[PDB]
Amino acid sequence: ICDGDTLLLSTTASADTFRWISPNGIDTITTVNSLMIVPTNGTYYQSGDWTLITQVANNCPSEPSAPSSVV
Amino acid sequence: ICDGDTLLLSTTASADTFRWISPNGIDTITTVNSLMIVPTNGTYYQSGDWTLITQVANNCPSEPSAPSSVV
Repeated sequence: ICDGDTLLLSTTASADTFRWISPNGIDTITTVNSLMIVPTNGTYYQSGDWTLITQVANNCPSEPSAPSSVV
Repeated sequence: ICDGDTLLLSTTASADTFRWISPNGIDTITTVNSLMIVPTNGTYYQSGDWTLITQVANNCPSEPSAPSSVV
């Protein structure tokens, strides 16, 4: 990703509480299978290994996804 | 596979419910030991590691096949 390119993290899962976990340790939560990270966002527009934990119509988290590398 | 080349995934198994699993996490089901993926199919015409789970005259899935890499 170049410095001016929006970072889009996404999944194949249908779920609630899709919690995207940043390489810095920042846990951000959405309702859709996508997280849009704006290039000016200094805490999420990072590069490294990202993971995802989700829930489906319940309060039980998914097994975390294998981390994936963002460049 | 070049961009204009049809992707054909196939097996040696005789089975029912041959479920082909895409690298994106998309589970598609056929009745024959073959899956034809058209070059314009943006969700299945991917490259990566694919696996297969099958059933034989029953409701019990096979042990998943070793993933194979599509280029």
